[PDB]
Amino acid sequence: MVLSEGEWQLVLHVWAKVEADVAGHGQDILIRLFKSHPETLEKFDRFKHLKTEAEMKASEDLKKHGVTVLTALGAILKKKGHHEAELKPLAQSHATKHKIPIKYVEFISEAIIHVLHSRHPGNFGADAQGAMNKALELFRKDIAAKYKELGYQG
Ligand code: HEM
Repeated sequence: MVLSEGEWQLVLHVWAKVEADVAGHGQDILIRLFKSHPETLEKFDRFKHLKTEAEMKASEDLKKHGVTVLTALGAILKKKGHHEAELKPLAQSHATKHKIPIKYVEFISEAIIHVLHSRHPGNFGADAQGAMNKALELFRKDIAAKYKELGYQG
């Protein structure tokens, strides 16, 4: 797939607002994932033990991991589709070391969309949401293709 420049501008305009508070957004997204799809917490040996939303909110390690996730994602989005080099080591660790199925990448995509809609309603109307969904679909398709090349396709 290919996004148009106008689609990329919608994506990078709301992302610019996200970057005003990377740690806050990172925490909101991971907590939303774990609340909506509890099975995903089981892939994180580091976080597995946390029982409640309050415990998640108070975890400094979970907040640090949120910053890592969004910084990596932001670097990929800023490439506007030219992300083959950035994607390779991410696909390799998530297929081979962490063993993350593509369905769970769909689940975090949903979580990102929910948080942006909640925090940025004026910059995340229907057309901006459609553009962000397309950007995340492009990411998912490319990571799936790399999974298959690597021997997982899970
Ligand atoms: C937007 C999609 C994602 C991005 C950008 C992302 C990015 C990252 C990065 C940069 C790391 C650290 C370096 C590495 O190990 O590759 C990491 C670690 C990890 N990711 Fe992801 N990730 C994504 C989705 C997921 C999903 C959906 C899951 C599981 C449901 C997941 C599970 C893990 C685990 C288990 C680790 C290791 C955590 C630890 O340090 O104990 N990732 N991820």
